[PDB]
Amino acid sequence: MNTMLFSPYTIRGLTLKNRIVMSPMCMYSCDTKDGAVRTWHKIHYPARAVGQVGLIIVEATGVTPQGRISERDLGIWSDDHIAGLRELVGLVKEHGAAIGIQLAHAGRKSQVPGEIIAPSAVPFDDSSPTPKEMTKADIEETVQAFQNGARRAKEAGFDVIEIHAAHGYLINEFLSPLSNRRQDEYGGSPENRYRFLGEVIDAVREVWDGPLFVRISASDYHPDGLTAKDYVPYAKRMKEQGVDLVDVSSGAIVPARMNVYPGYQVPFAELIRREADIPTGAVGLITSGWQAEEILQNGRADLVFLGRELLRNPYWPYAAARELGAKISAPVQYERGWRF
Amino acid sequence: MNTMLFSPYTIRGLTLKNRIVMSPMCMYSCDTKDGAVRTWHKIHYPARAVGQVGLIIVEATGVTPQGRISERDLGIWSDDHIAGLRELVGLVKEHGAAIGIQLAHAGRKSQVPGEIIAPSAVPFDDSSPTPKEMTKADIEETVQAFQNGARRAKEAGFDVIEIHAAHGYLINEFLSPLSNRRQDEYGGSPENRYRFLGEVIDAVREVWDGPLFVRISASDYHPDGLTAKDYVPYAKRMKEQGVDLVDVSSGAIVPARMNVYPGYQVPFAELIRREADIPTGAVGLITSGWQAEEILQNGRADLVFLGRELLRNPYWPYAAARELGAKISAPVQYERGWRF
Amino acid sequence: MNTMLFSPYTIRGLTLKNRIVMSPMCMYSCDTKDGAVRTWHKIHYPARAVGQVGLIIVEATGVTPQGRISERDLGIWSDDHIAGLRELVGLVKEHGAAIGIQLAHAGRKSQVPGEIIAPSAVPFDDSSPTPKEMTKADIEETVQAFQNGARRAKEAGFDVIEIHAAHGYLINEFLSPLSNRRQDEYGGSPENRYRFLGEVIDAVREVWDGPLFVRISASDYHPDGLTAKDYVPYAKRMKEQGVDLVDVSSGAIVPARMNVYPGYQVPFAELIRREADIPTGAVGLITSGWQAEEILQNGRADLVFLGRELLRNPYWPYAAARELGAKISAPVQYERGWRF
Amino acid sequence: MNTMLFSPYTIRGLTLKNRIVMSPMCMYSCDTKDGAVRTWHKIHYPARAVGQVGLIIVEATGVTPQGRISERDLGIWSDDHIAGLRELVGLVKEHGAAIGIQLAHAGRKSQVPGEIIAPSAVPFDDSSPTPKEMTKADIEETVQAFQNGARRAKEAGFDVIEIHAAHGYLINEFLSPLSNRRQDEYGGSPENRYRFLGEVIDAVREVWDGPLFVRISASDYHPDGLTAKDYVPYAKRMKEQGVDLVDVSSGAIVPARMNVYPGYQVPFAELIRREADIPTGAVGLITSGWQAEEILQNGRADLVFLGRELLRNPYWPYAAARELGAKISAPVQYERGWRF
Ligand SMILES: Cc1cc2nc3c(=O)[nH]c(=O)nc-3n(C[C@H](O)[C@H](O)[C@H](O)COP(=O)(O)O)c2cc1C
Ligand SMILES: Cc1cc2nc3c(=O)[nH]c(=O)nc-3n(C[C@H](O)[C@H](O)[C@H](O)COP(=O)(O)O)c2cc1C
Ligand SMILES: Cc1cc2nc3c(=O)[nH]c(=O)nc-3n(C[C@H](O)[C@H](O)[C@H](O)COP(=O)(O)O)c2cc1C
Ligand SMILES: Cc1cc2nc3c(=O)[nH]c(=O)nc-3n(C[C@H](O)[C@H](O)[C@H](O)COP(=O)(O)O)c2cc1C
Repeated sequence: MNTMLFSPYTIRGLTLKNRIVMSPMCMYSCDTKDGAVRTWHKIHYPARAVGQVGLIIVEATGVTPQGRISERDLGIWSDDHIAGLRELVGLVKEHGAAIGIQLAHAGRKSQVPGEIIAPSAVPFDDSSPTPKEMTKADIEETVQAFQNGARRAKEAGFDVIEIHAAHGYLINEFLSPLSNRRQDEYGGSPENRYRFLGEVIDAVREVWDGPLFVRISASDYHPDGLTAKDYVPYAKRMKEQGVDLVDVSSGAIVPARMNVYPGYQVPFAELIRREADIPTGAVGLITSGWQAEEILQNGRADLVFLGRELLRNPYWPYAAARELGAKISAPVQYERGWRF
Repeated sequence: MNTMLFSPYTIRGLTLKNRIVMSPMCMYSCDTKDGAVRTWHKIHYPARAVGQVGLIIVEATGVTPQGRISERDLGIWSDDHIAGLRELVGLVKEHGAAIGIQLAHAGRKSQVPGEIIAPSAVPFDDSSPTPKEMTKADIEETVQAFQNGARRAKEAGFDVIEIHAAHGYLINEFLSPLSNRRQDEYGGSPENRYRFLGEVIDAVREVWDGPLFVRISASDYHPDGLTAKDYVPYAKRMKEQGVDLVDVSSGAIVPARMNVYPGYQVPFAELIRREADIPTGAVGLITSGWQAEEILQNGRADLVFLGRELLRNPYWPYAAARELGAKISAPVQYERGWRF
Repeated sequence: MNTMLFSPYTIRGLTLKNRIVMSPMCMYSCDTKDGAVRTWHKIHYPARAVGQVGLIIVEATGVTPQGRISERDLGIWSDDHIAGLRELVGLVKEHGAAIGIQLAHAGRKSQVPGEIIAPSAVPFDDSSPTPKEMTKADIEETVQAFQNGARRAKEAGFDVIEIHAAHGYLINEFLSPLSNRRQDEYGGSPENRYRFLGEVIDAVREVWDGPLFVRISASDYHPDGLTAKDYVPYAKRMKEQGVDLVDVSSGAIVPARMNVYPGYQVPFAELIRREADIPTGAVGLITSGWQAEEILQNGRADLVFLGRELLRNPYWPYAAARELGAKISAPVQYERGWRF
Repeated sequence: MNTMLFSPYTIRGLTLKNRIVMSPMCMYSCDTKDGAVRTWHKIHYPARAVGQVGLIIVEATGVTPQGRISERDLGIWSDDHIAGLRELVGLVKEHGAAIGIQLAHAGRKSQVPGEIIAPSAVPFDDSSPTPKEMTKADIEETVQAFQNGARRAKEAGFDVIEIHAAHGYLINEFLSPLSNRRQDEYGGSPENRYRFLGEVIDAVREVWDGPLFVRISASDYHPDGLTAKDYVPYAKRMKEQGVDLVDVSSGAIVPARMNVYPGYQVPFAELIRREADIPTGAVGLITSGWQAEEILQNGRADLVFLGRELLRNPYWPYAAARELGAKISAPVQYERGWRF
C-alpha cells in the first residue's frame, strides 16, 4: 500500500514526488541540426510528466558542435539554445515533473563530420576515425564548454544537471586506460585519469548549486579496463566535490561482448552506494514496478532510471502502481481511466 | 501476423492507418472558460498520435456557450476558436494521426450557469434545472450553430466531423420520447423526433464533404424509451443523407441503472451495421487487442473506439500489437523500445 | 462484481458452479495403447478441477479400436475401461468439478493401422488411406458402439456425455456431402445425411438421461460444403431428440484454409442458439475472462469452452476472476495465494 | 535466449533441470489426521512437476505427532508413512521433477492438542500454551526422530532432504536466545545454541548422503534476537558438516512487525552465500522470471524458491520462460499450447 517507489525523495531541497526517473535517451530529432529543441521534444518529454514520472532527464546535449554524437542531437553551446530549452523546461514542469539535463561530449565516438577529439589519438575501433589528441588548451576549453552548458541549463530553468561521464564518451575516455594513453598530468595513474572529470565537476559547481548527477560506466568489460571497484575511490572524490548522486551505468569504452539481463547493472549501483556512501541511480533493463521496488527496499539504489520501458509506455508509473497494489495521484483529467 | 486491427480503413478517400480510434473524451481543461484550446490539449491529443492511434476524435466541443457541458469545455462558436483548433490539428497530424472533432450541445444536461434549452421543458432529474422549451427560431438557430461549427472545423483542418446525438444531450433529447413531448413537427412520431437530427446533418453537409460521423445512444434503458431497433430506420436515413459511419453508444437520456460489462454496447454496433448496412464504430469497455480483433474479424464493427484505456496508456496500440503477436510501424525514435 | 462467467448454470438438474468448460483435448497419453486411463490423465484432469473449472470434458474417447484417432487415445469399447474411467471421474469430482466425456469415432481420419470406415470410400486427402464404405450392418454396429460407450460412461459416473459429430470425423462425414456420397437412406439429402447422427442420439438416450451435448462443425469452409445455416434445422431436430446443448466448433471435414482469430467460431454458436432456440457452447480462441464475459452477457452462448489456454494455465478461472474484478471460492488450501 | 533460470544445476550428482524450486508449503490436507499422504497431495505436487518445476519440496512433515504444526500435517514418524510418501515420490518424479521433503518439528508453535516441547518453558506469545522445557532425553529422542524421518524419506525415494530450522519452530527455538534460555550445553552461547542443529545434521548424515538442505530464519526482527550476520558462522559449520545448500528465510521466532516487499529476504541469501561460501536458496515474494533471473545472474543465490506464485499458477515456469524470451521443453502433450 505504501511503497518506496512512490515515496518522495529530496536532493538539496529538490523534492521528487517519487523514485521514478526517465533515463536520458537520444531522440536524434533535431532536424535543423543546430542543437535546437524541436516540436518533437516538446511532445516527447512532457508526456512522461503527465505519466507521473518524478524526474525527467533530457537526452545527451552536446556542449560543443563536435561534442555531439550526431548532427541531430540537442545542443547547448550557444545562448540561443536557452529559449528552446526554457520552453521545454516550462512544458515539462507545468505537467508536474522535475526536469534535468545531461551535459555531454561524445569525444572519439562522435559521428559528426570533421575533427573529433579524445585524450589520445586512438580510434574506438578499426572502423572509426582517429581522434585528435587534445592539448591542454583543448582540455580547459572543453571544461569551459561544460561550465557554460551548466550556466545555460540554469538560465533555462532546469532542476537537475547530469554530467555524462559514461558510455565510452569524452570524459569516460579520460577515465579508462584503454583510451587514455596520455603521459602528462591527465593520464598514467588513477588520480591523473580522474583529473578531467574532477575539473568538469568543479567548473560546473562554480555556476550551479542545484542537484548534481554524474553518470559513469562502472565497468569497461575488458581485462585491462576499469572495474566497479575502481570507481569506488572516484565516487568518494565526487562526493567531496559536491556530486549529489551517481547515475551508474556501464560499458561502451570499446567494442565488447556484454552479458545483458534484468538488473545487470544494479550490483554496480549498490557497490558505489554502500562503499562510497553516496546516493545512486540504478539503470539497465528495469521494466516492472515489482522489480523497481525490490531495488529500492533492499537499498541497492535511491532512484530508479527507466529507459526503453518509458518509450513503450510514457505512463509506466500507473502500471507500476497497479502492479504493486499501490495508489498514486492521477492527473485530474485521467481519473476515470486511472483506476486502482 | 496480419491482423484486422492494424489494417488500413478508407472513408471517403481518407485512409486511416489502422482501426483504432480515440473516443471523444471531455478533459474539462479550458481554464480560460472561453472554449479555447489550451496547452493541456496540445499535449494530451498528440501523445496518442505518437502512440499510433489511427484516428483521434477531439472531445465534445460546444457549438454555443450554452451548448457546453461545463464552462471548461472546448468551444467552436467563434471564428476566434479556429486558430487554437488549427494549432491542435497541426500537432496531432504532424505526429501521424488523422484527427476529428465532436460537434456537441449539452441541451438540458448543460451545467453552465444561466438558461439552458431542450425540446421540452422537462428536467433531466428532480435535481436539475428546468430547460426552456426551444422555439422554432431556437431550433434553426442551433442548426446554424452546428453548421458554423462544421465550417470552422473545416478551416481548422480537421479530417473528420462527428455529430454528438448521444448521451442524453440536445439532439438525443429530440430523439427520445422521454424528453421530447413537443406537439409540432419536431415531436409526436418517429419521423418528427428525427427531424432535428436530419436538419443538423443536412446543414453540416452543406459546408462539409469529408468523413461524417454520428454518435447515437442506441438505447435509453427505459421501458418507454428508445431501443436499438428504433435506430435501424434512423441509420438508414442517416445513410441516405450522407453519414459515413455510426458511432454507436447508449444511455444517459435519463437516470437509469445500466448493466455494464466488456463490449456491452457491441451488439448495438453490429445491429445497426448489418440492418442499416452502414459502417459502425464500437465503443464501451474495449481495452484489449484480443477483444478489438474479435470485434473486427466477426464484422461487429468497422472501427474500434477506445476510451479510458487510452487515458491509462496513450501508446495502447503498441501493447495491442504485442498482444496479437503483430508488428506495426513505431516512431523511429522509439524503435529500440518498441520491441516485437 | 457479480459476473455471468462465475454464475451457476443448470442442465437437467446438474448445476455447474460456473460457465467455464474445459474443452475436450486429446492427450495421446495412453502408453499401453488399449484405451486405458493412465496416470497422466489422473493428474491432468483433476488439476483443472482444483483450478475451479465448472465442467471438465474428457478428450475424444474411441467407441471402437478403429474409432480412435491414434493408438494412444482413450477408449471405451470394453467394460474393462470402466474401472479406469471411474477412478478418473472420482478424482475430478472429488476436487469440485462436474465431469463429462466425449464419445468419438475418427472415421476416415483415423490414424490407427488397418481398415478404417466412412460413409463413402473417399480419402481425407491424397495422402490418406481410402476408407471402407460402411454397410448398414457397420452403421447399426457403430451406433451400438456409441450406446455401449454411453452405458459405460454412465457406470463410470460421468455427469455429462458429448457426442463428437465434428472436426471431420465419422459422424461429421455422414453430415457433409463432401464426404457422404451414399445413395441409400444415409445420403443424398439433408434428412438422409442427418440420419446417422439422429440414430446415435436416440441410441444414447435409451441408456442415458443426463445432460447430453453434441459437438458439431458449423462450417466446412468449402463452396460445396455445409454452412452454419445448414445446421439450424439439424439443431432443431437435436433439440426434439433431447440434446441439451450444442457444442459449436467448425472445420476439418477436408483440408482447407481457415481464417483463425479471437472468437472466430462464436457467430456459429449464437446463430444456432437463437435460431434453433437451444443452449450452445462457444469455443475457439477464448483466452480471457474479459472475452468470456462478453460472450455470455451478450447471449452468444451459455457455456464457454477453453482449450489451449487451460493447457497453459489449469487455474485460468482465478486469473479470469482477477481480470473481471470478481471474487470466487478458492480451494481452502490456496486462500493465502488466491488473493482478490 | 540462454538464461540462468533454466540452466541445469548439480548438487552431489543430482542434476536439476533448472533453478526453479517449489518452496515447502503446508496444505493442511491430511484429513485422516495420521500424517498420511492423501489424494490431494497426489494431485497438488505432481501438477507442478508437469509445470516444469525443477525441484519440488514437500511441505513440513512432522517427525513426531507433537512435532506437527496441526493435526492435518504430513507425518513421517512411522514406517507406515513410507508407502504413501513413496507413491507421492513416484508420481512427482514420473512427471519430470526431482522431489525433496522438509523434515519439521513445530516445537512451541505446535497447535496440536496436548503437551508441546521447546528448549525453554517460554510461550510464543501470551495467547499460546507454555511448552515443556525439553530434557536431554527429549533432545536425543527428537534427534532420533529426525534421523528416522531421514531414513524413511530415503526409503520413500526422495531426492532431497531439508531440515526445517526456521520460522520459529523447534530447531529455530534452540537457535534464538529469545526462546532458548537453557543453562546447560544447549544454551548460553552461540556454540551451545547451535548444538541441537549440529546434532540433527550429523544424525541425518548418518543415514543420508544425498543433497541436504537447511532452512533458516536469517533474522528474528528483534533487538535482542539473531541477525543475518549471526548465521554466517553457523553456515560455515553447516558446510563442514556436509550441508549442501542453505534455504534462507527469516522471522517468526516471536510476534514481530516485518517490512515485507519483493525479494525482502534475498540480501540474507547472498550474505550467507558469499560470506559462508555455500550455495543458497532465495525465497520471499519471488513471482516473476525477470526477478528470478536477476537473483541468479547477480549471484545472490543458486536456487530460486517460489511459494504462493506456484499456488496461483502451477505452470509458472512456462510464463517465466515467456517473460524472459526463453524457450524450454514442454510436456509433449502441451506443445500446441505452450507456444514461445
Ligand atoms: C534510444 C536510446 C537512446 C539513448 N541515449 C542515451 C543518452 O543520450 N544518454 C545516456 O546516458 N544513455 C542513453 N541511452 C541509454 C539509456 O539511457 C538507458 O540507460 C539504457 O537504454 C538502459 O536502460 P533500459 O534497459 O531501461 O532501457 C539510450 C538508450 C536508448 C534506447
Ligand atoms: C473522462 C471522460 C470524458 C468523456 N467525454 C465524452 C465526450 O466528450 N463525448 C462522448 O461522446 N463521450 C464521452 N465520454 C465517453 C467515452 O467517449 C467512451 O465512449 C466511454 O468512456 C466508454 O468507453 P470506454 O469504456 O472504452 O472508456 C467520456 C468518457 C470519459 C471517461
Ligand atoms: C492438443 C489438442 C487436442 C484436441 N483434441 C480434441 C478432442 O479430443 N476433441 C475435440 O472435440 N476437440 C479437440 N481439439 C480441439 C479443442 O477441443 C478446441 O476446440 C480447439 O483447440 C480450440 O480451442 P482453443 O482455441 O481455445 O485452444 C484439440 C485441440 C488441441 C490443441
Ligand atoms: C500456505 C503456506 C504454507 C506454508 N508452509 C510452509 C512450510 O510447510 N514450510 C516452510 O518452510 N515454509 C512454509 N511457508 C512459507 C513458504 O515456504 C514461503 O517461504 C513463503 O510463503 C514465502 O514465499 P512466497 O512469498 O514466494 O509466497 C508456507 C507459506 C504458505 C503461504
